[PDB]
Amino acid sequence: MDIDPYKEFGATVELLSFLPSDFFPSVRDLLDTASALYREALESPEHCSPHHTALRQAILCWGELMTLATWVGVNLEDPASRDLVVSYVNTNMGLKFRQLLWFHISCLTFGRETVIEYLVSFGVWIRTPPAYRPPNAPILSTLPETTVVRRRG
Amino acid sequence: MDIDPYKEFGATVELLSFLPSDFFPSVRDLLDTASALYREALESPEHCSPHHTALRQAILCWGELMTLATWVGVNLEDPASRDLVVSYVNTNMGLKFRQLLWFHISCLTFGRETVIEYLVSFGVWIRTPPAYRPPNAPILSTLPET
Amino acid sequence: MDIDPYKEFGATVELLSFLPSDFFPSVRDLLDTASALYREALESPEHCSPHHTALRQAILCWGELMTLATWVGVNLEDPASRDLVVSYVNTNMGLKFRQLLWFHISCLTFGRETVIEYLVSFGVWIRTPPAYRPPNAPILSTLPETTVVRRRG
Amino acid sequence: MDIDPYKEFGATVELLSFLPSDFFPSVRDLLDTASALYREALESPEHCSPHHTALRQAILCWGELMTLATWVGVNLEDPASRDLVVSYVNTNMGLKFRQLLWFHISCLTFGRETVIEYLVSFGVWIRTPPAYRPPNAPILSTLP
Amino acid sequence: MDIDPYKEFGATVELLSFLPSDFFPSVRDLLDTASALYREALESPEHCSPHHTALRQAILCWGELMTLATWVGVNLEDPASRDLVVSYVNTNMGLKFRQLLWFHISCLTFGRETVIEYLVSFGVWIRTPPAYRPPNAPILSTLP
Amino acid sequence: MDIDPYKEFGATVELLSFLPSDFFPSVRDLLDTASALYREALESPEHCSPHHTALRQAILCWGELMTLATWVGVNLEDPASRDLVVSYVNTNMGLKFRQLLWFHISCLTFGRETVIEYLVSFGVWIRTPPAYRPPNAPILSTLPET
Repeated sequence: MDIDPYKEFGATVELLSFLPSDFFPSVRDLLDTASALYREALESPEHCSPHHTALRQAILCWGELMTLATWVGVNLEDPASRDLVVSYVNTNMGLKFRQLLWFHISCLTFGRETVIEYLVSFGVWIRTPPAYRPPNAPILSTLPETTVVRRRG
Repeated sequence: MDIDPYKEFGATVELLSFLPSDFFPSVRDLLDTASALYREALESPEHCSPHHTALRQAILCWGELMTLATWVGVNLEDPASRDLVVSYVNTNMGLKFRQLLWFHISCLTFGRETVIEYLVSFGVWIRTPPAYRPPNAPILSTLPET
Repeated sequence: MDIDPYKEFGATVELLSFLPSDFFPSVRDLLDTASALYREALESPEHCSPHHTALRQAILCWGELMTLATWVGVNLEDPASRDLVVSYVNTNMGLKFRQLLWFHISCLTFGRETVIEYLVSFGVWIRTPPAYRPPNAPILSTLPETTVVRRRG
Repeated sequence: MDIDPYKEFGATVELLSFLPSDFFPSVRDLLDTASALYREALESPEHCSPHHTALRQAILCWGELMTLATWVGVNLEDPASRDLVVSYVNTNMGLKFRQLLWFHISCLTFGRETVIEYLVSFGVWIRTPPAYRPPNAPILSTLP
Repeated sequence: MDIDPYKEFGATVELLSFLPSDFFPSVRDLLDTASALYREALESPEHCSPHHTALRQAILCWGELMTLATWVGVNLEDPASRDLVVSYVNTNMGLKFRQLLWFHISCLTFGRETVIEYLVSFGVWIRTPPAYRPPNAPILSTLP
Repeated sequence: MDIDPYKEFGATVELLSFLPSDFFPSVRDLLDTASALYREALESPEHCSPHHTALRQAILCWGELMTLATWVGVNLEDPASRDLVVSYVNTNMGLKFRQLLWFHISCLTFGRETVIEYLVSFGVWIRTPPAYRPPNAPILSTLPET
């Protein structure tokens, strides 16, 4: 069974592979962002969108994993094995979770098509050799770098 | 965050717990059923249903867990711990997976409302003493009654 | 009870927690700004806005804190203890005060939705690792080019 | 900045001065009453009223005060100072908290007009010389 | 199952906590009042009100409790245990029964809105420090 | 009586204090600017503006203070006191004069509302940490943007 988590969203694992593995934020930062913005929609009984469904299942899965980590911590007869297992989950499996969280959380705030155009643009930027690479890398945002606001009444 | 996977589908973890743990098929039987019925849909480029989205994520997750199991098998020199961890994955997480696979696969085969009614009515049938219930265990079926 | 100061205003502690401690002005600077812009409204008997009320509350709380600080400085007869307490109040409770003063003062000047959007984008920026982060942070300012010309008709 | 806590709500510090300091209920009791009647409203994202906002502000700051008190209780190596500081926060910063908690919690239950009317009458009563002061001090109630 | 006895009737266990345990009247007196005023309604086949149903449930269960107490009084061959068990049922299961009997019997006589309004006011009174607490505690009455 | 010179002009002593004392130009620069731009108007027979009236009174007052300074210089035999008094006039009263001259001269050059907005926005810019503000100090200007 060759499922790609992104195929139904029109992305691919190769397109996100355009991003380097150290690009993605920490798990803590992504979970904090998700809790702050979409905790009330994610916990709702509505099929708000496929992004919410995916994000929900993934959070439950990461939870079952952290539970496994705590279980290994309390029920093992070896510190080395205990460390080896905890590291694999918080490192190898973590990178995968960080990538999915970023895509969905970014597709829900910025919008899917914005994320695909971002991925293409960043791919072009990072492929460029550093000698000719401009300093300002592409970034997802709504507002201009410097915002002009004045209020009157 | 506090989430039930079933809340968007109108079910609850309590309702799935209502049926006994022995009821749900093996992971092998559920994965073979899901592949045979729905492989082409799950691999499709489109959100055929939220049931498909959930199933996709879950299958990817079980794949990752089995990869972890193989990794422990090959890297963990300690066999006592090796067995302990491999067993936890295929017992606890195995039963969490079996329940979800059964629900989604069954909701696609027989329809969600049918599965919810089946969960309620089978749970009450198991609770009922055998002298005062219909003699056969309730089963989902797709054949016409004639 | 569990109360979030910004929940009523459409923001969360998580959303504001991304701002670094270097970002907020000093207590003096914020109290000067609040008094200069909004003193006559804050002293007013009408409730101009909930933010105005929140600012009054925070100001009174900081005043009571500085009062207890002077008390210890004149009451506590230990030079070591005197310092520990005075420092905790100007540093820990000081940074908490600076964060709230900035939010309300800025929500009064720019507008609440503007401030929340700024927070979201600045968060996206501070979460980007420095190797990929654009070198200048997003800015919320009332000046487009720090040059004031006579207004058009 | 000459901010008055009650000026926006139509009262003054002088008017509250009419009540004696001892009259105000203990912090624990006031907090329990607030939790019992308004916990859901206080934690809600809507601005129910200005008084609700003021009560939240008072709560979160008293919380910060108890946090600093806990900080001196775990860090200060002097039992003399440790005691002095904690005593100024539970007695001196607590009598101000008690006053504000009473005004807002009472304006939410009875109504602010009623609360301010009760401040004038209690004043008249405490001013009455004991030979003529009636044994029943004024009390707030919602009885029909 | 986190069932709250008074939640359906618009009250909470926290709100009833405001009254002291000693305040509630004795079981015998409450049962006599219920019999005197509502015996016919309670025994009727119609559902007069939800409160009437709750009162019937409370009565029939207290009856079962006294039945089990009678059972330990006639079967247990130990006077030590016989006493202990019976004492937990008349004191510990009796204070809960007294609370429910009071709420429902009082909601039937006064009205539930009135009963809940009396719970807030008694709270205000018991919170008042004794130096200012008036000698007349709040009381329910039907006087016009 | 309690008067702010700025109250009739919609400003306050607090708002002028908001800008740092170092900001305002010297008395020489302000008097030269006022003479060059507005001498003919200030000397005119008419109330061109309340800004002109205020400026007129203030200039006459500074003239009187400078006369007092010269008088002390020539009559006061004591040099310690002579220096002490001359310094007080050109430091304290000097900064009170510099602030008022800047406000009125600037209100005539750029318009009152522009000057009030500049006072607010420059004060907030000085308060803002340098990493999170526009890099240049706000300046009043009369040139078109093109």
